[PDB]
Amino acid sequence: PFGLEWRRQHLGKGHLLLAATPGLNGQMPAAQEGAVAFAAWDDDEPWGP
Amino acid sequence: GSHSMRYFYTSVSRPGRGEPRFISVGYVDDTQFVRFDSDAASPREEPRAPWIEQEGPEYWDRNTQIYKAQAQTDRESLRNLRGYYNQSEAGSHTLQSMYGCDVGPDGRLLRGHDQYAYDGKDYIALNEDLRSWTAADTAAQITQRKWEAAREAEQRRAYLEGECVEWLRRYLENGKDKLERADPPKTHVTHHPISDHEATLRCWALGFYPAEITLTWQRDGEDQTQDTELVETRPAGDRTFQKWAAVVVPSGEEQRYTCHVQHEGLPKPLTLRW
Amino acid sequence: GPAVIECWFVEDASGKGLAKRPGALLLRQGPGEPPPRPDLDPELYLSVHDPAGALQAAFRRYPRGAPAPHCEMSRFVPLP
Amino acid sequence: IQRTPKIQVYSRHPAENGKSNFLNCYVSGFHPSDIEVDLLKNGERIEKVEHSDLSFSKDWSFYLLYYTEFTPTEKDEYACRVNHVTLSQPKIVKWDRDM
Ligand SMILES: *[C@@H]1O[C@H](CO)[C@@H](O)[C@H](O)[C@H]1NC(C)=O
Repeated sequence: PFGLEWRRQHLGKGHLLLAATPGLNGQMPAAQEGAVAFAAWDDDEPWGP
Repeated sequence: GSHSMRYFYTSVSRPGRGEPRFISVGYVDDTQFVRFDSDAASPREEPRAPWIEQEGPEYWDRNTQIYKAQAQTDRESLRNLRGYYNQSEAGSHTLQSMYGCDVGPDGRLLRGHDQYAYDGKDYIALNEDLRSWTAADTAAQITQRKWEAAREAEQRRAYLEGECVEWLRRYLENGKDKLERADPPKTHVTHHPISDHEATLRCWALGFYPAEITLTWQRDGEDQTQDTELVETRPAGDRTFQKWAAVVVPSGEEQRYTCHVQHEGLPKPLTLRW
Repeated sequence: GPAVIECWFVEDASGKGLAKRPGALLLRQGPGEPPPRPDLDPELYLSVHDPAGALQAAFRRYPRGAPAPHCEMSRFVPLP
Repeated sequence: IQRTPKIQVYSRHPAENGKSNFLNCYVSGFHPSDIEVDLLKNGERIEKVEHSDLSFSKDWSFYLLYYTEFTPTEKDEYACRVNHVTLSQPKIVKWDRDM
């Protein structure tokens, strides 16, 4: 499992637009501005990369 | 003009109805001159054209034996290909082989052919260069690599450039009366009112041999390729051919349409105006 | 994508017809021994190593819930 | 691969009422080679119908010609009925003196 973070910074103003933890179930902060992410592994093979 | 000689072999399996049926045919310019059929009462290669070079019953018996051997080979190949393609032993499948040579008006080779198809789809064909082969399937590629290792294209090219052309020339010389004739077409234009403001002009070319003809409608002396209906050249049933080409024209403007006919029999192209 | 591709080895030798034998292509060996396949002939079970990665990348994004691809092996002799 | 037959129905000569002629059904470009062909006069099947040997094209298809002697006249309809493995039901193509 991994985490994905999308933030914005501009003119001294920052927002956590999106936080996800694909592969792990938990409560993430609500996404802002109706933003979504395609956060996933491309496959679930037992061995990396 | 341009003549051809083709040999076709076709084996059609008939599950639950006996062994596969084998047919072998030879054509000069789409004119049959030999035919073997296993379903025949007395399986034997039989001439079908008086212009053939008959050489005694011994040659016919030899050809009969050759075609029986080819029948056995084609049965074996049919079973092999049915097994490879994972097909049930209940359906009917066909195996076709075609080899021959095309020759120009001067009697010089143009294109040799040696192809095999399974169920009507190309299986393996000798290319125009007469050196390589085209094979799409894995079995076709196995046989292709076998032949390339064995240098079969060399022998096939030697035959196609040699005995094939010699026999084609001999047949054409023995058959000047039919194989080398040119019947000009009989042409006429018919008018059919198809609507209150449109009609159909149909140009008929009848009784022409060979089958290579060209019919073209021109409006105001220019080609009318748009909406020009055609029918495939068809046999009249007496060694000649028929064809027609139709166009749809505004009523009262038929005077500005010309049918153009090109055929070897015609010394000059014909122009028809209804 | 698939970790193993089932394949049919087609016999090149004449007189064998086109007899097919089972085989497998294990694309990614992965740490540890490969999945034992006593049913397969040891010569037709192939652990594939792809330096260029065209085959691996082709079958790493293979659509999920898709029919198994049709594979066929054969013996090859380099010719001009 | 399977190909449907292509059917043409015509006469050897331009039709003239009261004049003896041949009616031809030319079937071409079908695969496999098993095909049923009948010539119909007013729906009924003509008995004495001849045909040529199965022929072979360079593109792996087959063709046949079915011919029968007839005297065209008005009020008499002629058609060709063809059945092939690629046809759900037999297809009948009508004969027109100008086609
Ligand atoms: C033939 O097809 C059947 C049905 O899918 C399959 O079970 C069988 O393994 C196939 N055989 C070969 C030799 O490919």
